[PDB]
Amino acid sequence: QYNPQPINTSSVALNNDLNTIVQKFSEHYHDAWASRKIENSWVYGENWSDSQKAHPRLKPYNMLNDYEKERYKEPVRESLKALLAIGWSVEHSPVDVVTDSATPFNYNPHPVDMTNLTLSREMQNMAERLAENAHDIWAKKKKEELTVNGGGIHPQLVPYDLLTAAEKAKDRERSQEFLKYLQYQGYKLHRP
Ligand SMILES: [Cl-]
Ligand SMILES: [Cl-]
Repeated sequence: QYNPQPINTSSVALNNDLNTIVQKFSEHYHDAWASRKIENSWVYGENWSDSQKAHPRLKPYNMLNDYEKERYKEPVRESLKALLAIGWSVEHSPVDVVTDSATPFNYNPHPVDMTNLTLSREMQNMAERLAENAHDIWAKKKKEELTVNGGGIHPQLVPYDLLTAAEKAKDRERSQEFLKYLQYQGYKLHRP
């Protein structure tokens, strides 16, 4: 069938340096996410609405609650722990009016643009492994949720390789951008 089994991260604990890079990427990625949502005509609203394209997380990072910040930090932290777990080493060595009208918070996100940075084929492969792991983490949690509530189904409870590209996009994009951001910030990833 499908038995999601995330990477075993036993013993792996992030030190202050790697917690800091998780924090800095999370803030960067929030601004990249907000920039994309605003480009796609989303606006801030107190309650999330898919139909009305209103999103409560469309605020400056420092106005987010801890739940909101963890939407970024949790999967990023887990992807970094998974990389370490499988033996990789991590060496730290004008304002447009319609853009501004998307929120009442004078928020014009301008994250660093890493579209001109490239990833080796090896790092592209690693981003796919980390995205698959994010999917397995989600799937294991979802199966637990369904089972304790007496059963049920979910259309994305299939192996990562059976998801469509569109289904894979959120996790793939996060890991690709994280690996670019590590590169940008002067980290070197070394294979086992
Ligand atoms: Cl430390
Ligand atoms: Cl923070």
